[PDB]
Amino acid sequence: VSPVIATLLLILIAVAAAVLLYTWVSGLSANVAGTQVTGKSLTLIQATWAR
Amino acid sequence: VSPVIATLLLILIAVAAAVLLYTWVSGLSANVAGTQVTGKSLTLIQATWAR
Repeated sequence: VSPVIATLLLILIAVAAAVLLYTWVSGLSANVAGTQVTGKSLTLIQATWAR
Repeated sequence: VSPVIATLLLILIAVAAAVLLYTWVSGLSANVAGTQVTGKSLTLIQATWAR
């Protein structure tokens, strides 16, 4: 009755690993920060200097 | 359990190559020299000659 018991334990193992892959994949996603785009250059109201 | 292990190694591979594309693209940019525009023609103060 060896084959019958062997097959059962193998089925359970592969199911558990697949579900674990899902959690890891989805957690991996939506895990990217990125950047902001600086606005257009600031208009120059004045440039001057003093002592 | 073949599919489960196969998929994992494939995910990692594609992620690594994408990040490498980014470094190469950004390094490629801002890598253009260009030119200067020579000023307006120089005014002629004098034209002359001697022996």
